[PDB]
Amino acid sequence: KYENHTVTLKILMTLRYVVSDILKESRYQYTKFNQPKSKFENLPQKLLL
Amino acid sequence: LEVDGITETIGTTQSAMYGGASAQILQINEDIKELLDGLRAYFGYNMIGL
Repeated sequence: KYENHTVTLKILMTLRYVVSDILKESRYQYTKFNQPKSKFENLPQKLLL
Repeated sequence: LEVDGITETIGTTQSAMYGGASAQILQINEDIKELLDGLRAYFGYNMIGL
């Protein structure tokens, strides 16, 4: 029925992102309290999406 | 402690006037006193003639 008609839509789509830069990229702690020995833990990165 | 945009603050129960577990100890005393006073009534006072 709509061979030569126009069609328009209002649509919902899932949010999506890509990492375009990594910022304040690494933060660190030698956690030692209440451990058998010194341990290295990487704290949260910040991403610019 | 604040490093590189991440910060943390902690305030312990420790203080110059009272230790960190002082609340637990002081509640233990409150129970022991009630518990001990009541139990002494099971045995009673001591008497000796003279």
